[PDB]
Amino acid sequence: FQAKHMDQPLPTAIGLYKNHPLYALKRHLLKYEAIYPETAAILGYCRGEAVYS
DNA sequence: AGGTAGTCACAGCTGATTGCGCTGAGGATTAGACGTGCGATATCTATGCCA
Repeated sequence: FQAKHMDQPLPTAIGLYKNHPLYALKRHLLKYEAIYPETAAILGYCRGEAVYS
């Protein structure tokens, strides 16, 4: 199941990247949660929105 | 027999008493998230325009 569902659909809708840890959009975080640019530079894009692990 | 020290009966000084105030411990007491509603906005394709 993990192998099948590892980034298979490849969604590119802004709403889908929210509350989705597999994508973890920078703008779709919380006040207390924050990205780490050291281990996440770029993994994908959606309407000019970068993806971080 | 004589006078002032010991003894007892009362006076000033001061501490305890009785109203009342104050602290210290002790037990009582709407702001980012999470969504949607509305509104501005990208977005895909029919199809007939005349060269």
